[PDB]
Amino acid sequence: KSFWGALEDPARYLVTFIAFAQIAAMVAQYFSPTVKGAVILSLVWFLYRWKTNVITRMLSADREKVLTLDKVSSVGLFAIGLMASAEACGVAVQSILTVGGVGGVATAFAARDILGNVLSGLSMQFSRPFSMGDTIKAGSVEGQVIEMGLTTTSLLNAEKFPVLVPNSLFSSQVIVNKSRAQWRAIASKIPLQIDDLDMIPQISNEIKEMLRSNTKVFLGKEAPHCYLSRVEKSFAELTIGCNLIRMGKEELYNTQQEVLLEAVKIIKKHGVSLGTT
Amino acid sequence: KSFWGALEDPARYLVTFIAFAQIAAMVAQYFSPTVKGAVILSLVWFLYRWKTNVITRMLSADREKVLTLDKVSSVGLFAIGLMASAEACGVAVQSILTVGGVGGVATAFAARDILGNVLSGLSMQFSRPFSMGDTIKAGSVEGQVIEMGLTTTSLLNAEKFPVLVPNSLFSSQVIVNKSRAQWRAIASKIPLQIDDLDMIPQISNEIKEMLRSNTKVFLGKEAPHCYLSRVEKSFAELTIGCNLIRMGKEELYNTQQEVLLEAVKIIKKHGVSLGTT
Amino acid sequence: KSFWGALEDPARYLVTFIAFAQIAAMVAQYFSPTVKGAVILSLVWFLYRWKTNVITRMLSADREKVLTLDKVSSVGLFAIGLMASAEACGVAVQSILTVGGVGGVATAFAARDILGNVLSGLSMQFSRPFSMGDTIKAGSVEGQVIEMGLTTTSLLNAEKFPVLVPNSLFSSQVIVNKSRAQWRAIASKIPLQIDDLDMIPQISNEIKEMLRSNTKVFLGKEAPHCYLSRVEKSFAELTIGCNLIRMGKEELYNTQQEVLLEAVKIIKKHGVSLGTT
Amino acid sequence: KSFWGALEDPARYLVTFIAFAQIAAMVAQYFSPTVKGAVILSLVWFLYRWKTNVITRMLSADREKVLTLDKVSSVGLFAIGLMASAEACGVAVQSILTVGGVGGVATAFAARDILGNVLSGLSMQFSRPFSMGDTIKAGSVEGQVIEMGLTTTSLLNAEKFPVLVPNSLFSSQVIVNKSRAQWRAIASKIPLQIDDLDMIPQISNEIKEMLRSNTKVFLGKEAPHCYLSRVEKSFAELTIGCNLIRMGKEELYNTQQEVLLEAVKIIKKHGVSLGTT
Amino acid sequence: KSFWGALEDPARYLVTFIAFAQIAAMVAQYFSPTVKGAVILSLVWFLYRWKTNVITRMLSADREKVLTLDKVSSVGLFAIGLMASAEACGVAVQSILTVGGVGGVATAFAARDILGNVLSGLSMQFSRPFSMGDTIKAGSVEGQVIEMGLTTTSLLNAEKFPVLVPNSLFSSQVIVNKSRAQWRAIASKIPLQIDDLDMIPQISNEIKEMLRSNTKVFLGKEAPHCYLSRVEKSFAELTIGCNLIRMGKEELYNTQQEVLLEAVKIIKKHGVSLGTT
Amino acid sequence: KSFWGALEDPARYLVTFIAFAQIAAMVAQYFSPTVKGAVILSLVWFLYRWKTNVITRMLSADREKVLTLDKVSSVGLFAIGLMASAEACGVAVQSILTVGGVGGVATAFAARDILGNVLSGLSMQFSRPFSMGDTIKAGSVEGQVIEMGLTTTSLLNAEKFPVLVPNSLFSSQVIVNKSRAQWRAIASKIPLQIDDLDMIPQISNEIKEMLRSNTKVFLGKEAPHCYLSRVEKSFAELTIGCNLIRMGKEELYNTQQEVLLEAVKIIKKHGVSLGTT
Amino acid sequence: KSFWGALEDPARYLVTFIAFAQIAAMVAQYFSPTVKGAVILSLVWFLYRWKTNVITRMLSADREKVLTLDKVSSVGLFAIGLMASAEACGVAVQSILTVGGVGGVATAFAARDILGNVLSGLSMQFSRPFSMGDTIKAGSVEGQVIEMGLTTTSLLNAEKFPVLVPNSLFSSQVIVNKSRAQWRAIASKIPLQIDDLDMIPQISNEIKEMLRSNTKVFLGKEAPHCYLSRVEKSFAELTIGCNLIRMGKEELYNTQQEVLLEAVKIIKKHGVSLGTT
Repeated sequence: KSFWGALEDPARYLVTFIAFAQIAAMVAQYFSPTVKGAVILSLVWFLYRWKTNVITRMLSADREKVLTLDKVSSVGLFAIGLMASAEACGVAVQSILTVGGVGGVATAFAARDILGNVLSGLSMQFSRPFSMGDTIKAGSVEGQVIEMGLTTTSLLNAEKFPVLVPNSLFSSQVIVNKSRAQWRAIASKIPLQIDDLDMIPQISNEIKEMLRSNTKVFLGKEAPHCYLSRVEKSFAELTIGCNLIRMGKEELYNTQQEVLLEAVKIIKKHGVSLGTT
Repeated sequence: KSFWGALEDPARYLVTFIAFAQIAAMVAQYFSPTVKGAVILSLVWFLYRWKTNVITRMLSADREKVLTLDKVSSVGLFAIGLMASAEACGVAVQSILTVGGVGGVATAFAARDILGNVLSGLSMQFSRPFSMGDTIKAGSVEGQVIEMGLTTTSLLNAEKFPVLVPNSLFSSQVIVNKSRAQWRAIASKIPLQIDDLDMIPQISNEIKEMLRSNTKVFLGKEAPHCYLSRVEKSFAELTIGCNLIRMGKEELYNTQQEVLLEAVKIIKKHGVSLGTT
Repeated sequence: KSFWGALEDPARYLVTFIAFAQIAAMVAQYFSPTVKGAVILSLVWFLYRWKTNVITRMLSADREKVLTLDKVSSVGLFAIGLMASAEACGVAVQSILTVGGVGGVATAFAARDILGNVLSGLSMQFSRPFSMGDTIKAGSVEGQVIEMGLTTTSLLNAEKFPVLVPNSLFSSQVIVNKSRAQWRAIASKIPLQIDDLDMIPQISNEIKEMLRSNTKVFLGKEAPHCYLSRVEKSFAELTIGCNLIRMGKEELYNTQQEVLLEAVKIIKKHGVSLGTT
Repeated sequence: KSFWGALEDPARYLVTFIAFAQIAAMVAQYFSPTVKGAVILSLVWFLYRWKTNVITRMLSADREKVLTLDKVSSVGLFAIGLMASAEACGVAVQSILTVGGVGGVATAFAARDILGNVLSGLSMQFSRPFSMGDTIKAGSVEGQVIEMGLTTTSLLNAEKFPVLVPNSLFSSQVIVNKSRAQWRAIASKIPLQIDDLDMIPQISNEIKEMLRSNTKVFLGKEAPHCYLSRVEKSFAELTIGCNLIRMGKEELYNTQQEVLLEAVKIIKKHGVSLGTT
Repeated sequence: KSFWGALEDPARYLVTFIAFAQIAAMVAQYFSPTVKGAVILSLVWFLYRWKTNVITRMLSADREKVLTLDKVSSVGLFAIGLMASAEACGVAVQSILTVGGVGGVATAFAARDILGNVLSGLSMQFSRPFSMGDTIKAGSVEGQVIEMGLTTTSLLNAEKFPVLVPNSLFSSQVIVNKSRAQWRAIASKIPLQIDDLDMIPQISNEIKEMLRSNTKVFLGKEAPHCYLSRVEKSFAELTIGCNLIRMGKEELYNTQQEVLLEAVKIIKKHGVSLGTT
Repeated sequence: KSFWGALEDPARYLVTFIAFAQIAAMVAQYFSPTVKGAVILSLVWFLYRWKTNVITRMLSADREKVLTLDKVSSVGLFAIGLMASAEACGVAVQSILTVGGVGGVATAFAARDILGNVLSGLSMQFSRPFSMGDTIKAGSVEGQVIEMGLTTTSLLNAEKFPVLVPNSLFSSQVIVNKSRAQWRAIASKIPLQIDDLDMIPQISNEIKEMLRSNTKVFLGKEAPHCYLSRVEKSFAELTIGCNLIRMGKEELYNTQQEVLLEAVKIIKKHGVSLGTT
Repeated sequence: KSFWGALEDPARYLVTFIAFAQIAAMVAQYFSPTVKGAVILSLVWFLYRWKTNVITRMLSADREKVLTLDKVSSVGLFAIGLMASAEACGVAVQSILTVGGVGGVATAFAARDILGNVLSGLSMQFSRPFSMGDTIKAGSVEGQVIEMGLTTTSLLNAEKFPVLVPNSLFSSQVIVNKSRAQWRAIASKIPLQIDDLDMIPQISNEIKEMLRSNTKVFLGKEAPHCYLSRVEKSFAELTIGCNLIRMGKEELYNTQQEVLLEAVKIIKKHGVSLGTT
């Protein structure tokens, strides 16, 4: 019915058997082998009793999970009981133990991925690299964290599909956390159709002035830049960039578009025109 | 005929032999080695009897499977019986045990893929990452789940061919579940042949208005966007995008086409024309 | 001459020697070491006798195979006999056993590919992923199965060359079975030179009607689609697709060509013309 | 309450039990097995007492970390206590020890990444390859170091997102330290539309003169170069380059732009014009 | 001088020593350790004698090979003799045996490639995937087999250079045998500049007729095909293909050229012209 | 204070204890276990004393290094002392030894990279593949050697940044030494716009003459070449090349430019003009 | 001074000590442990004496090599002596032996690359795949062999730089030997601007005639070919090829150029002109 009976029955059988053997030998002397064999077999029987009670208790309340647990536990208990009984009796100890050891190492390397996922889930439970809702990028996958488990994490990627990442990928690869950034950084390239480069400095400086006179820029770390990155026949390329304050994602788009339009306005104000890549 | 006879014949032979040896020694004292050897050899004979009964019982009802099982089980039983008998007799114990151990580890690493498939099938039976009929994408393969087994999963890919994925690929790679998405997300890029960028804001805003005034859009998480992503000589690129409600797959196509046509209509309404990439 | 003589010569020599030793000790007491040494050496001699009889029997009927088997078996038997004799005598047991164990693990990892091929051949004999004549695609190779063995499969690829695939590639990679598909799926893209997109809906719908009014289409799972996938200056791209009934391979080509010609006919009927990618 | 009580309670119980057993045997002689069993069980109980005191002491002041530590430590202590008690009693020693050993090697290979990160963090604590604030580039990631830990380093990449690099990547890959450079090096390519190559030497020399007559160049290691790297119909390519003094990052951009404009000025002074790649 | 002397010198020394020790102990009793030590040391001396005789016999007839064999065999014999003598004497048995075991496993993993080549050479000696003269393609290499060895195969590649392929590449990769094909297969693509697609069927059918009315085609497996694979503005692409009888390599070229010219003739007969990709 | 006291305190305690036990047993006989336990515990205490003296001596003169060494050494000493004391007492020997062994192999595989770097640093100390100042190229990195250590080498790459290469990369990859070359080799390709190829020989020969009549060419190994590598409509490509004497890096550039200009001069002298790729 | 003294000092000390102990026990009986300890410690001292003599002898004649050898040998000897002395005394045998074994396997896997290089150098000393001066191509590297060692080979690549290839790359990869070819093979492609393909056969045949009437062609294996590989609007591509006799490298260039010019001459003789790819 419970653990109490599942113990009491084998315990009373074992005490009965050892008390029988004691007065079977007192009034040919292999008390130790038989007593150890009885202890091993009774303990195996008690473990079987407890296992059946528990997964019968679990099915008296997620059901094929209970059947899989029952089958796997019966396999494991049969293996352990066979090894321990062959060692208690003394018949073919090293042979059966070697078989069991090579089976154990087969199973232990075959299960390196499940164990990796579990151990990496725990390691992530210690050094939290992200939290629920953060937009992360792990190797090839990227999206919003929607579930954190012990063997897998669940993301929502750019097409808004739920992705399932095994937790052993967060220990061997770098993790980008797009939700903990305190300032953003934009950079673009504008092509110019220009032959009189004598006004590439002026334009450049003016643009930088515009980027410092713009709200939503961050002048704390790096200054806005706009330099000539390559030249060619009636062609030039300006590389613009700046840092922006911590903003949303529609405001980032609006600021990018606004900076680009103001830059092209400054460029066309000096009589220059855009080039063709 | 059954397990009962397959046991009683060796059990009665063993009891006969040990009862013979007892009164062969009472009225030179190696009772333990001979008795352990008899137990080992009788147990091997009983296992052979039971194996033959079972795969003769299985062939008295998927036939080359039974022959393969018979051959593999005979190989394994010969190995185990040789090891155990050499250990019971005492002749070249460690030599034969070392040979058997290196053979076991050869077989145990050679079989890492079959064991990986089985263990990953069980792990998937616990944490179900998909179900029958779901459209998944696992690494390089993608399609509709049509069969779930213990060592392989079966998909139907985009050309409508049945693919057979070993289950050890669902533990080391990310799984995208296209059938559990609750809203979709579309994004496109429109090129414009424009020289007066002074109307890129207006157009943009108008398009966004259109995407919010459209049924089948999802305004719960992110707002529709339409920003200028790159500019060039008489050329510009608008990046449009939005989220859509949970819809089928022909309605997704229809909505994409409709959004694209309405956007081009708004663009041409402002006197702008499409560009050429 | 046979197994009978190959056994009764060493068996009679061993019985003679142990009967000699018994009355050599009865009328200095190392009966056990000498008897175990005699058993080991006689058993090694009997195994040599049986091996020579068998591969002499095999060469009295595929000949360099027999010579290779003879050489490999003599190597293995020399190794096993040396280990067992050094353990029976008692001279340098652990040294020679360690040498033999490191040689065994060298050979057991050096042979991981042959063992992988054999074990994967058996695993495929259980869960048959294809049969003789099927057109499969395994990773980088594809063709018609023309032979199925235990360590290799033989295909006929697209250039009609016989390919030899090691069977350990069918356990770590996905297998596409092009011969078990129950319906096909075609998809194409048509470019249009169009400036009045006001007739992209009509055309689209008409094409879909054509794909549903065509025999050899499969309306069981997905509906035919034809949507606008990208637009550009006097340019548009229609993505067409449908499912087809289970057909041959020349009928699939004919149906593709027919669908393409009918689609272009519908397109040109509305005054539109094809574009240039 | 503390370690003192957590020790004295089991120590006094053990001393009581061994003093009982001594006069239980003096006035059947298995003093050693029972005494060793009592020592093992008392030590396991004391370790449990100390563990509960410590992680109860830690929760009487970063809380789910304490719960995870408690669970992991209870798992480990149960494993160790089971092994040691089965070895003290003598029941199924080698079986349980083999099970525990294969479980230990499973866990020890499953945890190769966490251990790699920790050991590489220590190795980096010895041979410091960078410090806080340095701009490093490790394999595929690059940015400013913002945090240095034992199992992970934190960077700020080019988009100004915090990246989390596992410390086992700094032992197998090269690390570029962009903050310890003492002089910079610029190099560019200018295309020329030229048919009279008889003035490619002159131009070249003049440009080099310009690069040596420029402040912010470093003439300590290598001389400025400007050579003809490829020629073609009315086309040529000059490869320019030099070293610059240790400067900031906006001054590097300004110097690049200035050198490029001066070079194009020299080129156009000789009647040559820029070409088109 | 020979094996006879190399044995009867150590054998007579050993018999002399054991006969001395027997009457040294009969008229302090460590007969077994000294006798086993004498047997081990005499056997090591005999092995040294035999090794020197053999590689002196081999150098009395490919010479640096003999010197390398001598050095390697002396290294191995020193290792084995040191282990066995330390185990016979009894001084630091487990220490020296552990050193020797870790050295053996170092050497056994360092030599995984040589052993792989040898074992794969034997496996290829059983399942012959090609023979001398066959044109094979193994992974990245392709050419005519000009030599087959035990650790390497020799090919002649397309530039007519001798390539040396390690035999462990024929067990992990697929092998294409270009010399066992029984029929060939050609396929080509012809671009057409056509606006009236109303004659794409006719042309197609005619071409197929031409491919069936041609000798050197194989109508046993698949029928000749010619279908429209893609269309575009005044552009179309016909995909032609067929099987050819088993022919040489200059006849294959001639047949390809002939089929291509006849197809273009049929195409231009219908007033169509070739297009431009 | 020193090693002398750190030894003579535990040595005198141990001698006192064994002299006590001797006359505690002479006037119940477990002299060996208690004496071995005392030796082990005294030796552990002495090692602790010596460790504390040394890293207190090192901190009485590169400080966090000393703290890390102290912590790591205390961890290691606790592990070793626990193992040795549990083995001396006799309580749970095999259990604790198995735990320690699996921990040791965990740490020994987790530290394969640090050990690889150290062993490869030593191997490089024997077979010196470069020296300080040499310009090397190792796999993906290239630059001037600026520091050679035991676990890492330091380079200065093309952008003049200090790179830190782990020394385990110089044992698995090829190393190019750009500072030990004794002659250089240049090769270029010139396109020609030519329709009368009847003067491609002449030009070619003339160019070769020019390359042999030029100082700074090396006529010791290979002769200068200039051949026609591909032809096309009014287009041809000449592939030129030669060896140059051992020269600097600005002279190599000057020689390349000079050879290119002289070749184009010879080409235009024959009425040919350059083509357009 | 030499090996003689380095042996006769420890040998005389050991004989003195055992002769002392014998009459210390004759007129408490632990002769075996003390004698084995004395033998082990004397042997360790003798090995230290011999090591110091040898590397003092080597430094009395490539010097930092001797210091590295001295340090490494002292480390190894300390390890071996500690293990053997702890095993002779009997204090913490299995603990120290386990520590030493895990250290040995750490070092034995950390040194897999050095051992691979050495073993592959020996394997190459047996099956010589090239000799000094041969032009080989191993994987990604190619050049002339300029030095052959035991752990590395030295090449001279195409830029005439000395490359250093680890010898473990010649066992896992294919080796192309450009210096053992007996005939060469050239192949080229000529584009034609042709609309009347009725003269593609004639031209083709004529070209082949030219390739058979040319000296320096090899008509032993394959016949010269020239076939039409692809056609297009006013465009065709002829694929030419042949085998050439064993020639140098400037004669190969001359023959290529000559064949190309003669082919273009034949092509233009038939009124055809070259096309434009």
